[PDB]
Amino acid sequence: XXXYXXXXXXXXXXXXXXXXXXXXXXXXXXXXXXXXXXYXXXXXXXXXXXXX
Amino acid sequence: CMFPKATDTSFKNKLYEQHLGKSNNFQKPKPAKGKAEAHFSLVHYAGTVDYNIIGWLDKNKDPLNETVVGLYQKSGL
Amino acid sequence: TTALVCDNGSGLVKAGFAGDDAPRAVFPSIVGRPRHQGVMVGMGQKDSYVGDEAQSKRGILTLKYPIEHGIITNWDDMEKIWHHTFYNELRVAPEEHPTLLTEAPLNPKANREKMTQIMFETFNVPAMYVAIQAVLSLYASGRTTGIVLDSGDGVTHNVPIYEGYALPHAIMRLDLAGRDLTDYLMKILTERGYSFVTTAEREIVRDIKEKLCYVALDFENEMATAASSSSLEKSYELPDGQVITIGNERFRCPETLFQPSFIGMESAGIHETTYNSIMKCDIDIRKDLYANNVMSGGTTMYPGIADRMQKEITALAPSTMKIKIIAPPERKYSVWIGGSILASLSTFQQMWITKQEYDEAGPSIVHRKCF
Amino acid sequence: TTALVCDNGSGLVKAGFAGDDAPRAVFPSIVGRPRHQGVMVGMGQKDSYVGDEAQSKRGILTLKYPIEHGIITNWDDMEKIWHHTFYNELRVAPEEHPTLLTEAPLNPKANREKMTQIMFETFNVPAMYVAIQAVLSLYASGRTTGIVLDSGDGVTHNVPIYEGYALPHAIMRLDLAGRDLTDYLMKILTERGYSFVTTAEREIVRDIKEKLCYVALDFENEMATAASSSSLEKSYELPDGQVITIGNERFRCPETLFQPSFIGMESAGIHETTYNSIMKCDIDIRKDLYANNVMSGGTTMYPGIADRMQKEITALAPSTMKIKIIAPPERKYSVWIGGSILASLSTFQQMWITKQEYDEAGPSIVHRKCF
Amino acid sequence: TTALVCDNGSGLVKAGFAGDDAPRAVFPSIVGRPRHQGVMVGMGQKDSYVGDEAQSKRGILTLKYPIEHGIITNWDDMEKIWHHTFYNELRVAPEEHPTLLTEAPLNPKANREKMTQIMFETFNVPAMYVAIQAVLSLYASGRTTGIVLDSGDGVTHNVPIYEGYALPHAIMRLDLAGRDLTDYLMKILTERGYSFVTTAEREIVRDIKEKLCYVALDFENEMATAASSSSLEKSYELPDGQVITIGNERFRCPETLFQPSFIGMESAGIHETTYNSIMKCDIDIRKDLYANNVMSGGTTMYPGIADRMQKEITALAPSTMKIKIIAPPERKYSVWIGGSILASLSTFQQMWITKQEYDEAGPSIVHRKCF
Ligand SMILES: Nc1ncnc2c1ncn2[C@@H]1O[C@H](COP(=O)(O)OP(=O)(O)O)[C@@H](O)[C@H]1O
Ligand SMILES: Nc1ncnc2c1ncn2[C@@H]1O[C@H](COP(=O)(O)OP(=O)(O)O)[C@@H](O)[C@H]1O
Ligand SMILES: Nc1ncnc2c1ncn2[C@@H]1O[C@H](COP(=O)(O)OP(=O)(O)O)[C@@H](O)[C@H]1O
Repeated sequence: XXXYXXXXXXXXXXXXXXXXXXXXXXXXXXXXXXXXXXYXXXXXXXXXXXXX
Repeated sequence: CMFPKATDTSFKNKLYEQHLGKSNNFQKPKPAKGKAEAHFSLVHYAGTVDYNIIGWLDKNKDPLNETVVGLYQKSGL
Repeated sequence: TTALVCDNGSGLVKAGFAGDDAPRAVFPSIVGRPRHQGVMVGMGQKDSYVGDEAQSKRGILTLKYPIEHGIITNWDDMEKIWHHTFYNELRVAPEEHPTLLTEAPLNPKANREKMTQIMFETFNVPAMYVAIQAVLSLYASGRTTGIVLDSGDGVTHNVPIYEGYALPHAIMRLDLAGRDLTDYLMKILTERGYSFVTTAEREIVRDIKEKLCYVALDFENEMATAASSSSLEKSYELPDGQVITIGNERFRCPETLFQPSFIGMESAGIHETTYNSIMKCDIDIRKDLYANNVMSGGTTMYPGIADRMQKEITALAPSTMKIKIIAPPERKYSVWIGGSILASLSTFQQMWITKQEYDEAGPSIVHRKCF
Repeated sequence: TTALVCDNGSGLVKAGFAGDDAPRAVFPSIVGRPRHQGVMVGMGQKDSYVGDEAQSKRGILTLKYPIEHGIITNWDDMEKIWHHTFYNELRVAPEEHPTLLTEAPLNPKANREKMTQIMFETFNVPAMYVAIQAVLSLYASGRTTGIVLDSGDGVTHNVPIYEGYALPHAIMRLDLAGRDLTDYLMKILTERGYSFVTTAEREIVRDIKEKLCYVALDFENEMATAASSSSLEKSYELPDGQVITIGNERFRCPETLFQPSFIGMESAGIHETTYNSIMKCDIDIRKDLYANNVMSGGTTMYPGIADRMQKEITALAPSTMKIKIIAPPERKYSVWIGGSILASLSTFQQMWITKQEYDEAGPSIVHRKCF
Repeated sequence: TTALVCDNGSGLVKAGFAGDDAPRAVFPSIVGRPRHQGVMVGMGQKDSYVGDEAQSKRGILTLKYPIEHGIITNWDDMEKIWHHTFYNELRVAPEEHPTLLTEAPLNPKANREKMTQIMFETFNVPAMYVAIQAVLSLYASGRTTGIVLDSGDGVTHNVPIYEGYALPHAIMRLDLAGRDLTDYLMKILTERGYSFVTTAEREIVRDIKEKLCYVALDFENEMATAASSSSLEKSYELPDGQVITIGNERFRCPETLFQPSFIGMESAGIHETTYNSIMKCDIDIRKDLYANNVMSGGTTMYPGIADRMQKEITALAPSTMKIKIIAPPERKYSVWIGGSILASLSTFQQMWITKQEYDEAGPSIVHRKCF
């Protein structure tokens, strides 16, 4: 095994990754959904500014 | 229909996303008389005709078993 | 044709034609959306969910709450809710009826202007009205004078109404409603330290608020009983999962109304606010109000409030004069019921807004035309 | 045209078109090579052998096993296997269908990237997808929510799935699969001390794992019966050669799942892992999962697992609430069956990878695009 | 005589007399026990092990972790730890000093009551106190007003303190501490798929958390650099064995604090929690806190947190007004240091609990007497 497994696994699993994760897209969407202070206070400032 | 244990309403909603905006000649049926619910409205060479849903999806479902005829093949008849 | 009323008093939302005894059905005004990657490809993705549908679906949904402090937070969400309610429950088209709107008093014009703007434009609806809670409360309770306390899901009220007129100076308006109390509850609950914070987890408390609460008769004496006894303590299940068993933590909660230290503010409380607001109002009327004292909705549901209230007034009143309070059974529905009555009388035909005005003048129309 | 799915869930390997009830045939993913000088000059020398061909040929061949711990060990060997499978069983050309790939969840990107890279380049194939086991398990079992346990040839799983979504934090993933258990078996077996170690000798055990195993109902009580009785003990032949007869050594084996001391690790076991992972997940959902509990594949084949599992949950659950588990007949096939369903729905036409993307962007595409 | 303070802020545990600059030594509060048959008969069997002794001995020991979520899990284990600490490091007898206890705020009474009960009974100790972290944090940082963030081994905090007073309603308390983050790390790490799960293996990560982490300045931009460069990637050894080399997997970790999706929860994060909790608190004070902003301990060690925090506040603040944060060097020690100061002032002689009260009334004494 020390030859057989390691020849592949040491060599290739060296370089594992690159992506702009779709899971991070999920995170971004969620944080947008759950920036309460952003949505609510923007909406309230926008409306409440107009007084007639 | 292989999505199980769920309701034609689900597809209703999938209609409403999928076609109801997109597909011009198909329509949400207007109100009309004679019927509790009608769900589809589309346009035909005969003119334009409108039709309705009971949950029946499974009726088209085809089960199979080898076994049934498999053994009947043994049988006397 | 026929006439239809929306209740948008917060909490579950109430809608029904004039002359039915009770609204057809009622919805929390929860709004909620997905939290996780959608991984059944078979599933249709719907990105927003509301009502008992959501109440079932909750767990991966997460909640937004479109009314803070009686102020409705995000309009388009409301529009979603509203559309759903009409079509799904009501099977109703905007043309079909005049529609009547239910408002916190003394709150920013914007809710008036956008609400009307949307509902005349987005919906197109024969006649519109927005009405202040207390008026309905009187009509249902049927005493032309009065003072009302109704602390719903949302901002909590004192209005004296005299027969046929408003005293808008008299009026007191408070953000003390049960939701914020409930969120204080958790800061209690960690004492026993079964502990969870998220929106749905917070609504789970609502059930306990139904079941487990009752009003302190006397605070000191209750503490003495708390030292003596466990009958004060009752055993309750998770909606699913564990049995949970709760001490003084039940009764301590309502006292916040009497003492909003526990989440800390100064306004000297329901009762002292009330007597204050009385002492603002003039001298002769007062006896009537001492007689006519009226309460409703979300907090009032608790057993016993009226009694300690009376104890408080007997503290503050000159004992010499009669005192009583009204505690009807139906208080939580009261508003929409009164709205039905309000809908009934032909005078609103004189009174409704019509599309024509909305054509010829803006949202500005309302603020003259309505209270 | 038509659409084709490979199962590379480890153990024998399963492949079949959408809509067939069961894959055409199935192969271990053994790989093996010669061990001795080739001394029939008449023989053609082939230097690598796979599949039932090898399963016959084994004795002078020696095995390599191209998937450890669900991680596929040596790519070019896989390519040999894969090529063979297409041409020899399937009589299929890479252009012919979209092809669907079956993955351990939560495991290193590399398997994704090279798998796709090879199969788009080395094979040239209209559309590609890689899918997580549990999704298929639900689709076949047809309950949109659930939790799955499937401990195959390879790394052993807990995933709760709620309807339409993933909880990737919730998930637990374990290298406890039956192969390593079997290799522990030998360290048992030397007690009776009929003893042999090599790969083929190890696979011989697999038959015994088919035939001779059954699940301990209660460990102490079983030991008491072990002292009492020999009905616990059964007599079995070498595949050729001797009769062999086996005591508690049969039932002791599965307990490792409950107690991975015997080859020693800490993760508190299948069931405690499951309840742990539950208690991670949120409060309200839980009842459904208490209802909907689902198991499949290699280990589950054993008679009785579900029962002691239920015993365990009745230990750990508050007894108050309903509990049951599902134990379908077909579990070992379940995955590929679900894959067939997965293949069926047109939405993957929206969803497949196409060659074009692989042209225009790398393997990186997958990790956004797929789960 | 002289006065002695235990820190039981979780992680390594800190203890020292009043007026020393830094505690004498410090211990993880790991607890661990044997895993294997003891097979050197020459060895003395000790069945439980703690502290750097265990940290050496670990491999056959297996860990228990006596504090979850800042809540101390198993009392008798604590008692073992505590006894050891006194006698082995401190060479101290319970009579010798008043002793001061260090508490997560807003957490279940039980920790108070048993802690005091044990330490007055099991140890017999002149004077006792339990104190809330933020108070010490101010005293050490020496600004009488403030807000503190300190996310230790254990549950993670927001408290505004104004000069001389508490705002217990204001306060936010979160289970987001670095341990759970670290356990998420593994679910990261399997991407590169060098993979190991057990307690000691988990603590090995702690070193990497020391060495390899740094704070994302901007997430998108960092991803762009991640596509560009490998300087983002650094090479690190096993504590023994291999060299390991780590990409974005380092910086991605702290973002969880800003986005607790990655192990998924809703509380909108450190910074949004903070500004929320501000907007709870009243209007005029706010500028001071905009000025006085203070952070400490386990997570804060990371380079750069304060900067992105300031970026976040500049997002959320009206830019018009001054903003800064404090990031002292010594934060991880800060608490015990402040405790030393707390010990110094004679007023606790007015303030300590004495044995006499514990005689004359129960643990109940504390909850009136202390915060
Ligand atoms: N069974 C119950 N017992 C006590 N309180 C309840 C019960 N059911 C609902 N509530 C509370 O009553 C309120 C319902 O909303 P509502 O009173 O209609 O508010 P609004 O006055 O804004 O319309 C909420 O605060 C809800 O938590
Ligand atoms: N008759 C049987 N009884 C019990 N276990 C079996 C039987 N046949 C195969 N197995 C085991 O089931 C597994 C077959 O592989 P599989 O379950 O498909 O793994 P994977 O989940 O990786 O696809 C192997 O562990 C094999 O030893
Ligand atoms: N060099 C370091 N770099 C970053 N974090 C560290 C370092 N050393 C320890 N930590 C973390 O700091 C915390 C130490 O415990 P502590 O901060 O005292 O928690 P508590 O606030 O409960 O006392 C743990 O989360 C530990 O992993």
